[PDB]
Amino acid sequence: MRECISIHVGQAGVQIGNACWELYCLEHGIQPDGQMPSDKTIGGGDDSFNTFFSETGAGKHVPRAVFVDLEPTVIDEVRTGTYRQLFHPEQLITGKEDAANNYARGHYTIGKEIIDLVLDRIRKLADQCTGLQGFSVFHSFGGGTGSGFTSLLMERLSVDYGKKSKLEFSIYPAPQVSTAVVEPYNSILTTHTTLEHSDCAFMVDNEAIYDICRRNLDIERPTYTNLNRLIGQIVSSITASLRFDGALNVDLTEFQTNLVPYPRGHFPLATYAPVISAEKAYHEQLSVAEITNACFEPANQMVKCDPRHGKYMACCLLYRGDVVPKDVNAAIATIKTKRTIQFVDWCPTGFKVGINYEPPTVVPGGDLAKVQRAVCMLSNTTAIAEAWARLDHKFDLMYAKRAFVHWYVGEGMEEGEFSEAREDMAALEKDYEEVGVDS
Amino acid sequence: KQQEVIADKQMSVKEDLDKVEPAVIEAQNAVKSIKKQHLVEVRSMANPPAAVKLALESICLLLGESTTDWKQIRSIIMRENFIPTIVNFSAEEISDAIREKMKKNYMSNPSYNYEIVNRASLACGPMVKWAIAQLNYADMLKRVEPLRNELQKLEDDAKDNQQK
Amino acid sequence: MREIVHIQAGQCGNQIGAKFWEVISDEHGIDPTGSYHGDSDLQLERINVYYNEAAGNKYVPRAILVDLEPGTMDSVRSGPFGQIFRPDNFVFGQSGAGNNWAKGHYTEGAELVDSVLDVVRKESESCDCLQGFQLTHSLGGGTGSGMGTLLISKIREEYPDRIMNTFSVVPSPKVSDTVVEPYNATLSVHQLVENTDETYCIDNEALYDICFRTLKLTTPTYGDLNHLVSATMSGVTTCLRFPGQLNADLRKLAVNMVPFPRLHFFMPGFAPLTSRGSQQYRALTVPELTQQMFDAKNMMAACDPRHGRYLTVAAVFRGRMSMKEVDEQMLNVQNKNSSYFVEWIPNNVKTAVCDIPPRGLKMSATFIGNSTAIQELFKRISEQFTAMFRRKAFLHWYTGEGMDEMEFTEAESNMNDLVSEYQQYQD
Repeated sequence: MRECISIHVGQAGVQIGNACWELYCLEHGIQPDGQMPSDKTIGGGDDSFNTFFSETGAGKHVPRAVFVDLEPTVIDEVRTGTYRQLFHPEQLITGKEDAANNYARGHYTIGKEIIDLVLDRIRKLADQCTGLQGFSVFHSFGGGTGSGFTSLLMERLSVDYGKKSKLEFSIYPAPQVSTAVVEPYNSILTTHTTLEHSDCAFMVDNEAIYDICRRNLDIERPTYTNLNRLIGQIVSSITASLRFDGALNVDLTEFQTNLVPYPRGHFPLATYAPVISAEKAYHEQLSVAEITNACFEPANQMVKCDPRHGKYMACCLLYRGDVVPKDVNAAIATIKTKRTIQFVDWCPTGFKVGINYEPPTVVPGGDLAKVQRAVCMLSNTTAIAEAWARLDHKFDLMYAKRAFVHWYVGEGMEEGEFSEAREDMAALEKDYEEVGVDS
Repeated sequence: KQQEVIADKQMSVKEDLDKVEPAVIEAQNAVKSIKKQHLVEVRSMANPPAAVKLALESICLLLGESTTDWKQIRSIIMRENFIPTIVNFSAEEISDAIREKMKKNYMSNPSYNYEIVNRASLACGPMVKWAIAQLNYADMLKRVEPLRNELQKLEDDAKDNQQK
Repeated sequence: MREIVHIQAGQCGNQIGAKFWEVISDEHGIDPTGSYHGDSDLQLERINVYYNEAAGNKYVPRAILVDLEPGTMDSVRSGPFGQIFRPDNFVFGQSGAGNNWAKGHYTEGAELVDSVLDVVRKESESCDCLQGFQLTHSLGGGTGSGMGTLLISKIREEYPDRIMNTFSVVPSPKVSDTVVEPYNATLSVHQLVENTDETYCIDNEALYDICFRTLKLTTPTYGDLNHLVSATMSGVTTCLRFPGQLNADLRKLAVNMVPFPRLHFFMPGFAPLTSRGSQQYRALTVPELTQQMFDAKNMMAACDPRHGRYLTVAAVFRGRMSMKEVDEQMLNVQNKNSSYFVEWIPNNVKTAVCDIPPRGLKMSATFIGNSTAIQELFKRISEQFTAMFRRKAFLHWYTGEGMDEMEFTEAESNMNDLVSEYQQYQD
């Protein structure tokens, strides 16, 4: 109650965060400075004067997230137009880049230089953890700061402040799907660090959305800016539904304990229904069965474990928007009673679901628009040996032909660490295989 | 007969040297046959793993330099006279208090073990392998030295008694 | 800010830096008079790439204006874009274009390098924003070769920690026979690769090819061919300092240029154009751009590396386009080439893109490819030697300038190892 503090690291994690901020700002009708003319309109939070009045308020407005970026362009963008009093100039953060796609680079090389100033803001952010609940960290996981800086921070969060829940939203392709043969090499250690120190990760495949953005949504010019705008709509459809209005308004803790019922984090792939060309050009309101069916359209469901297979533990559908109770129970009962889909034989139950009842009130402009019926989906497969098995395979597919661990050690890390982490992924394969054939 | 003592002592010095000498030959050959990328691998690092630092300070202190400083020790492998110094190394010239200080800092040390260093960096591997064999060879050569000099005194007496 | 200082060595090496000056300045809002003309975002920040601000908004060089001789200095100062500011930023003394490699390394280089190195010494530690040094170098006489190899060696001994980029203007690498050059040239090349970090190589006679075919001009003026290269150079340096999530800096550019590090040569080619500098249509779209990247006849350096293995490609774009279209068109042309980049790594091209277009151009880009499979060049310098290595009437000239016979022996060894290396990398 309401939502809770949000940490935005990396350039994707800031543009996603700006997209989400515009969504909260747009439904609200917030004035750029002031002084605001409504009694009172909900949007971020349930006051809107003095602006933002985001649960945090006063002075020169105290912000409810932190953005950290390489270029002044975003600080110029907020200082000149709207959002200007909705942030504070000393917590709108701007630095520089020098870039490497290497684990050792964020862990050591820039990681020992820029740490103490950002640390001091992390220490203060952990002192003033508004909303009470935990840390929402927007990643930044695949690169050299993504791999390196996140691995150092994840431990430091976890050892000092492990009583708090850590929610990590991650943009990253499932292994071997990327054209890059050298892309697993920096990611092998973070993948290993995640084993110990990540209980909760919601993952988007950037390759899956690229294909959806080009073909389902029928966008002529995809670019990064437009993709990150679309993944802000995901983050908003989830979060902005559970903040405080017409919903179950499920807590961070309550969700985490449903996600993770036994040792090692239970990370699902995220998908989203109205990333469809009819919807973008405006079409029918839809019934809860039909929004389901739009969501279960080709390309929108994953092909990873093969579409109907991989032995689902559960799928969890998050029904935003006005809903009828008959319609929703049949919406999740129909797939099960069809029984096209494959589940674990010990547990064919699938009772996992979010039903909420506030509509999106956002104005036409972006790829989201004002609607009655929405859904988002988290898919959990047991037979994930295939992911680990690809990570294992793809590293050696360079490696056997010619050795290529040199650069990841030339930036300052131990040699044996890389391949031991690889060996771990290979033993993980058979652990997630056996649960993938269940009992 | 006269040669009996000379022969004994000579074989005695050689039995000691042969235990360590195929290692020194294997180790010089290790350092010669490196590809030029594995000098850049050990050099590039801004913040080195600690075993890398310990092997690069070890060889630098053995070989010719007084520098503990990461900025100065990493470039010494790109000198044009590095292999000339190693091919024309004199392990005898290395002074006795200093030898035992080197074995104390590097040889005895936990993270200077050959398995812990090649785990850290195989590109440190060739360089640590010379540093170990050499520093051990100066130690065994100096240890056989009192009997090596008594040999060259006996050889000198043995020639002079022959010219008598 | 970047504040890059450009060192310019030998007569074509300055000529190309000259021609850069007049393009980069216009672009970034600096007048012929040194006064303002901007009112665009790079005609405001970005602009401190080569310049600094003073005097009611008149612009002082961070990359100072320098030559050796007064009338050639006079041409740099007459400009149009050398007329900028007050006389402390014009420097000259000595001359160059001497003769004999062994004489140029020792006796004549000793005097020249002292006057030149002392310029840099004051400048180097007085630029605290320096994100790097840019070096346009040519081979003119004994000064651009043997003096020049000393120079690179002497400068990289003073500054091993400072970032360096060498663009080399080279007459087409070893075409037709030579007399007593082959020892001298493999000694120069053996000094090149131990004194050089990052090497881009420009071929004159690939320029002549593109002039007669693409440009459709039958007089191939080299001032104009440098003025075209400068326009493309501008295209690179300015692009990586615009917004755009595929753009990249220092260690990410570096690891990409040499994924296996022993120094290798880097090869310019062309992107969209069916013409430049003449003809109404001069091309702008995603197939036009890629077409020339997957040809073979635009690229620099007469040594044909592409038959042996194609090797890694850096591509740098400026202009509005579908990010996704280029990646679909790149999936097309990379499976015309297949796993023929190297066995070890299928697909081997990485791009860097910005939305904001160039000066009067709508879209343009560059190709910078990579050295594999070039033993043919290192065998061709040895093969052109034999008849004159037998007859040998002119290497006494050289050895009698201070040059020892054993440095030539070592050099032939190094040429033989370089034959090796390329052959190894082809397998």
